[PDB]
Amino acid sequence: NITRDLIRRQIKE
Amino acid sequence: MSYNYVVTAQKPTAVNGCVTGHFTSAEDLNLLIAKNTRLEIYVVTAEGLRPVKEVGMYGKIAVMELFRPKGESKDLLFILTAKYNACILEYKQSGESIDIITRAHGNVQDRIGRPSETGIIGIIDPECRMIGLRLYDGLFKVIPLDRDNKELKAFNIRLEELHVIDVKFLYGCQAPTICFVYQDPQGRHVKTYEVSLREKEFNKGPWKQENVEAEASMVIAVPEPFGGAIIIGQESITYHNGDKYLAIAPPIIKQSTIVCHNRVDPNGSRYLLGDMEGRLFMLLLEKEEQMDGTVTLKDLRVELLGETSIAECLTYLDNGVVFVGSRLGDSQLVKLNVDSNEQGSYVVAMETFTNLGPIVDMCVVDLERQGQGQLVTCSGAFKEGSLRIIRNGIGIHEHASIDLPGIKGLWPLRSDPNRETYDTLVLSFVGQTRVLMLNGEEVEETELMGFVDDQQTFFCGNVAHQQLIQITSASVRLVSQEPKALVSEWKEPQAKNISVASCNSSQVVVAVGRALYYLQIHPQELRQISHTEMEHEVACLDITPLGDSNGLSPLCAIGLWTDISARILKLPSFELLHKEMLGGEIIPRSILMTTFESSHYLLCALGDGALFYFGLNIETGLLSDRKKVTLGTQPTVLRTFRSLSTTNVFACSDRPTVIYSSNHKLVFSNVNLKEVNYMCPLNSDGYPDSLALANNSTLTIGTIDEIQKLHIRTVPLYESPRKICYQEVSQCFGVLSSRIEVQDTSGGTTALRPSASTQALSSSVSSSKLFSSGEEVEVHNLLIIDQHTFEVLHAHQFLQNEYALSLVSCKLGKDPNTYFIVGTAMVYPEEAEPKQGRIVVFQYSDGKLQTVAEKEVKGAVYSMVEFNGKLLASINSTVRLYEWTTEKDVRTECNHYNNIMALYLKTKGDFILVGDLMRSVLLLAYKPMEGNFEEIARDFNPNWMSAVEILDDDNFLGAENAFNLFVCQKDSAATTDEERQHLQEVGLFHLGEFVNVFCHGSLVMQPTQGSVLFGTVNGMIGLVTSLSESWYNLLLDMQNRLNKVIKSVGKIEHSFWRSFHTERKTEPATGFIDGDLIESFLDISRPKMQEVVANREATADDLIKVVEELTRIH
Repeated sequence: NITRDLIRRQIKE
Repeated sequence: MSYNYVVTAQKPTAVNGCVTGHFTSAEDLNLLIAKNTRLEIYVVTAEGLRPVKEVGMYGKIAVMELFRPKGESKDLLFILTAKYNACILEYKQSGESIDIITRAHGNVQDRIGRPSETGIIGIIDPECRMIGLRLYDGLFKVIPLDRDNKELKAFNIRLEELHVIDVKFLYGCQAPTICFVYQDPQGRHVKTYEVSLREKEFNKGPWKQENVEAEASMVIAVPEPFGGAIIIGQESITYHNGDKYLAIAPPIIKQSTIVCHNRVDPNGSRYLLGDMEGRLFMLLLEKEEQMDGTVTLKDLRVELLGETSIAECLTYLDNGVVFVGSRLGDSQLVKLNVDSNEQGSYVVAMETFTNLGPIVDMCVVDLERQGQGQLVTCSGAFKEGSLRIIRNGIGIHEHASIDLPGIKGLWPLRSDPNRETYDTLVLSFVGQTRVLMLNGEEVEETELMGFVDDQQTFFCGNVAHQQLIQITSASVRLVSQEPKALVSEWKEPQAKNISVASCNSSQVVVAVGRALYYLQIHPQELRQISHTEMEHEVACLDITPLGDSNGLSPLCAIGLWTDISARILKLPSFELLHKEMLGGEIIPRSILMTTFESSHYLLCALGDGALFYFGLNIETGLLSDRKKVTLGTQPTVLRTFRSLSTTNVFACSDRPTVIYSSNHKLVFSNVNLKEVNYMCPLNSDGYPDSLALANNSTLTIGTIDEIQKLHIRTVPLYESPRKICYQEVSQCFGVLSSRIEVQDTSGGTTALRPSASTQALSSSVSSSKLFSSGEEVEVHNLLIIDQHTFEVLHAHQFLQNEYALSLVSCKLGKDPNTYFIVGTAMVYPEEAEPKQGRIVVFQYSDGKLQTVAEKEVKGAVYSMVEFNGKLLASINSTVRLYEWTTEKDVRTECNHYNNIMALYLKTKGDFILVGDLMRSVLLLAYKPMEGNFEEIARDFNPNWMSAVEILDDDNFLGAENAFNLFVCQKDSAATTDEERQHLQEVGLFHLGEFVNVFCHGSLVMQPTQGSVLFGTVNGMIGLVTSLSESWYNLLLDMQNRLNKVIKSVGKIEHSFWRSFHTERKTEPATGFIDGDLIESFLDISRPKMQEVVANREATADDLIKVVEELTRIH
């Protein structure tokens, strides 16, 4: 879910 | 023609890597800590970490290993950069100087290859025969270690397995052997190959490909004694070696994934394991001895040891100490004990190091409402979530305010020979002296025995033997504690004044002109000793019995006046030693001798505000370092103050400054104060641990803050903050927050710990009915945070599965209320993308939080600024403009549709907007026509944005996917329909950080244009400013000169580093300047600094002054 991915991206790797 | 300047305000503070070993000496334990572009070298000590060396590299450290081949006296360091810069390093201590030298280097990227699964991995064989890289799928690069290979030439071998999870080199292997976990169809597998470099092929591994679990991720290669490999999955740990196979599946570890490990004991009896949770485990391998048979492995078990910060990096040190490298949270030094404490923890924190963590969002606020911004970040994630309040400078808290437009000096005064508290402050004045008895906290000017009120006191120290001195225009008076009158009183053998005063608590060393006497406050009388005459007029004097001297003082120093000099001397003799000839036509206003830990210091202030700095020698004392600052523009008075264990140097100027201490160095931070003229320690029974400080007109007293250039105050949220707003009218912050929860057996969701949203002072949930239709889940909240106390006043929890992703604090329409609007979205894991979300408009009242309005949307609201009394939002890919009915409701006015995914917006005062996800940036206008959007122009490049800003009418800043920055502008161009419809990348630059937030603001004040602050995933806070073409040009040039002069660490090329780069293109940087590099200039020797020039005009230290002027933007 791309929203979750972005949320993950902000916290990186 | 774009011209920007970027500087670091705060170095990255997150910890990406940490490694232990003997890098400094064969007998030294070091901890090397890798930030991003910062390597930190320490020596482990009884206290913990002795800082030794902090260098920066021209790249993001992806691999960091210590190794020692043969003949090598100590460990060398291998570092691979993310732009595939490989280098090898050696710690060189030129007796008293330190250098990290590059023994070898070269770039190991390959045109061929797609960067793999689990990213760069760099390993090194036990025998040190080679280095093994995994940069790409299908390839395996080998760099053969040889005495030569100074350029690190390497070969690739074909790797049958296209999807490798983790790899290590095995121990006790004849041939270099690798062990790896890889993924195919039908599961994961462990497999081996010998590595023969003499053929450039692989070869068969010692053991057959066994299987491993679906989620196996870490490979540990057990050391020589045991040999073999540990494989760590979810809920399961296993051991492989030949036909040997051991497996435990301890319930305890199912809860969370193991993320990191560390060998504790060299034999590998014992390892540390790190959790997604912050849980720490001990992995224990039960050995087994059988005569005439080395050893074996009977069993292995996991023990819960406790809880740390979420750990990226773990490293056992000395005895029970563990360094905890953290990326999501504060890093820490932690202790293991044989006995648990109370609820049951063998782990006890010793030290915490502040990680501004992932700055997820941030905002500027002058909370103190002065004219400086503090900055306020959403930081960390899960249990480590926090707000960090960040404030430049060192402040003091003001207790009294006595108007005295004169004070020309002032010294402490204990009126009682017992208490270390003082009740008087006798103070030099405009050719006078006033005394000041205090009634504790009250103020009173009275007489005092043997202390002239008609004359101008030039000193007032604390002279032993029950006496109080008052050296005046004339001469050193004397007063007792017992007699308390006119005990003695010196006078110049000619009726000539004292020009320059001195005294510690035992000596007196005045000057008459060129003259240099010496007097003593001996029991109840001042006795004379020496006299010497100097080339020129004495400017200033310093004496304090430094360390190995009780009251009586060793060697001396002085500044004089036509030959503006400072020189080294002795005591009764005045025998001149070494000296220095400072430049210009301005005399030394102040000289100082000090101490902190392990050096005796000499500094010298001049009347231009500048200061030269040097170190002396209690034993010898001669010359030291020679550098030149700019503190005040006014003359600077130096003094020393009471604080912690290491008391420090306070510099009085129009720019008050503290000089503290770095490693064994000394800090240079501003003091947040108008102007300080003179300044001294104090302690009254009514003002303890207080400092006194008079300016143009006013006494003041108070404590001090921290020390650094930046002060940080953390608000532990215990959950993950997401967005943050300041509603001034309401004197509070709104913060979107997210907590994790687990599936109940009721089926509901519980919670794993108290968070800021559960310990909320009051609270509320969404009622709203717009919708109808172990396991982990997020619960989202708007939190209301008091701006003074940082308490969670209120918590509003959103719906089941409603993420709140955007926040604004604004007034809308004719409506006079400031609302808190929150854009949300219904997230379900199966779905690719949410189709449902809402906008919610709230008011926070006297202490209330009313749901004022809601608004169904058919997407996920990604961002929203306040346009012009309207709410411009943005949903999944549509961009809208909402109007606020007087009937108090949000109704559509228009929308732009041409977006892959609108993630960010900003608004340039006017009706201009900007933004997108995979397709860089658009520019839009609002047309008070039919009230519509006109898409003005776009940038036609494949930038996966992360953050967007408008620097100005024509300049747009962009940050993306690949740690690059770029600027677009509209193309002023004929054929104004296509060339007009396009905007050009007029600036490019590799930052090396992932940017989450831009915002206009600054951390400073009460050459450059604008100030845009940015907040990065690593804790790095930077700054983007704008330039004149000429300033740009000056700096560009000087950027290039500077690179010839400066040795870059692994011999990485600066411009290779700064190169705009993606795995689809690489261009050099344009229209950008790292002040980081410019600023680098000041750390250079004046020789290497001269070279920087050979050529409107050209100069040798004009630039030294340009560069200073810049450092002060942040």
